[PDB]
Amino acid sequence: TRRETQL
Amino acid sequence: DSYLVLIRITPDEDGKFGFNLKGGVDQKMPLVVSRINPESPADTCIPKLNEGDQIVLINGRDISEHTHDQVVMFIKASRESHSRELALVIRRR
Repeated sequence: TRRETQL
Repeated sequence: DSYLVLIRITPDEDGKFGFNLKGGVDQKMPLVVSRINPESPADTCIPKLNEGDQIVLINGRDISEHTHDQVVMFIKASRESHSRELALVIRRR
């Protein structure tokens, strides 16, 4: 669903 | 109330900065740091990045109308750039 992105 | 901080981060050996992003125009939420990875470049520079920081500018680019994936590509591109450095302007409560 809702986005969480590691960078 | 709130204030602006300019955080300069250079990436580590894996090309990572050490934070997590949520938000974007395609999500119905502002662009905010949802995690600081401890001891990472984001955590150790001075000033440093905090969880809950609202991203305002990325290398001077206004991002309030970009998608999550666009903001991610902008951050990844600062790596192989002029100074290898990522400049973030964030709003902090």
